[PDB]
Amino acid sequence: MEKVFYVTTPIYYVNAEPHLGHAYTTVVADFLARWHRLDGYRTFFLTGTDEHGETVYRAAQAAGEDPKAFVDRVSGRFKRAWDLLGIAYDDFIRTTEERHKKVVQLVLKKVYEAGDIYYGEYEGLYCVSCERFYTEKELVEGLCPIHGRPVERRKEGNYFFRMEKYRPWLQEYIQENPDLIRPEGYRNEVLAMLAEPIGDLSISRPKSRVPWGIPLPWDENHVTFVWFDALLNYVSALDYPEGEAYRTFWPHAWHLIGKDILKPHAVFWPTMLKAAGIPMYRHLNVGGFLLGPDGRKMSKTLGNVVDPFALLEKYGRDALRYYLLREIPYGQDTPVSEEALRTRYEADLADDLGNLVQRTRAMLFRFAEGRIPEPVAGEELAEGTGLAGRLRPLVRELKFHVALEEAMAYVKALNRYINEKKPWELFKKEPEEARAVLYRVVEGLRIASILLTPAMPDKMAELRRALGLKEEVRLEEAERWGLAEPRPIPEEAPVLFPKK
Ligand SMILES: [Zn+2]
Repeated sequence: MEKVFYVTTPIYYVNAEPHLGHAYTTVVADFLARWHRLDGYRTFFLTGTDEHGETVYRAAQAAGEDPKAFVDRVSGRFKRAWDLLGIAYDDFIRTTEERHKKVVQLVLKKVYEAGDIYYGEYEGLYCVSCERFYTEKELVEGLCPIHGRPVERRKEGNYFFRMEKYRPWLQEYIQENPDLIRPEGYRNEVLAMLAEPIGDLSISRPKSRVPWGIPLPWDENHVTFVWFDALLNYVSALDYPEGEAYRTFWPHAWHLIGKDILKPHAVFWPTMLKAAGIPMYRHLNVGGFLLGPDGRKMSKTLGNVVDPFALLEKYGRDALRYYLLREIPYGQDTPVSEEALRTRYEADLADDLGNLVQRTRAMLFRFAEGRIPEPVAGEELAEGTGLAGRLRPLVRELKFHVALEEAMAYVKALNRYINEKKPWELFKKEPEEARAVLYRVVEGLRIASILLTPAMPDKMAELRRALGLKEEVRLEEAERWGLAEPRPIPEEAPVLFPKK
């Protein structure tokens, strides 16, 4: 009950084709959630889709579909992606949901009534012929993209949130809570962002331009624009006001994001929470870019894209997940490639794990009648029971790669052990000792398989089935020696990680 874990991924643009970036962030959240459930934490893992706005509406019109029907359909790509990646989220929040819309308006009203929202007029570029505003980006050589004529500077009104007002509080809060933003380098970048005025935040757009969105409670002619809509998913899914989920999980909120949305999460979101009278989140965990094989930012035209679904299809979900968690120090820009995945797949998995299980099964049939032998003390291998205590802080400090490295180091120790003891040689004069060695290798594997479960839950369950071990496990089970019972192993079993 005291052990509570709450983790969120950003909600993604609903019509985006899911790619490596979405996959990575969601996979890391999944690992964290599965790890905490395994360690007895009452946990809630949230993910979702950002469904309102001008862009999606443009998309729906182009598709000749009703906005609601369009997002109902395209939000399915993310749900399928998560199915493919084996993501066990507890809830999938869609901003079109009434439960979300109610919270957005409720918080808008609170912040408005607290005196933090005003109607301001900030000149913009306007084309009289189109009778519409245009951002600098949409102009063609500073001219209307339609009429090829100049545009005039007109003032447009929008509602703004007094964000600058909360800058001093945010600076102080970060100073007093140094582990709030992690990795540390991102904390420093945020403090640098806060070194100067941050201005106020545009939070709405007239409905005449953006009809697809949540109207402002005090002005139906304006719709909530991005920030107060999307960001609130983190509390709306918890039935925020007085829902039990909110009272229970919000005090432990961990948000995982890509560094691409650092400012909205480290600057905007905190001031919004402060103004709304909502407690600050516990941690903002910032991931880096997954660069292409060439060390450059991933992009279709550079031709350096790595497709997680194609990789997943070829090597399987578990191998991909393991690769992403092991190879990348969370927060640090890192190049990825099929070649690096393949390397990890053939050595760490097929060899250190697969071959060892294959060898162990063959040896159990030859020297132990096809059953796990009678339990015996672990001796040098008993140390494996202390690994969970070492990985707990590594995992919670976002050092997934180090945690996986230590779990795999033990697996390598199991290999070295069996290769040094040579049960097959010991069997002649000392059959009992040969059986003792094999027991230590199977019990060691049971332990390692538990530690690795959050990364490869399916393959680790498969590994346990291959050795006749109980499939369903708990992290604490990896902390005691001698749990593998002397039972029959399946007479046949597939190679855990077949050649590709
Ligand atoms: Zn025009």
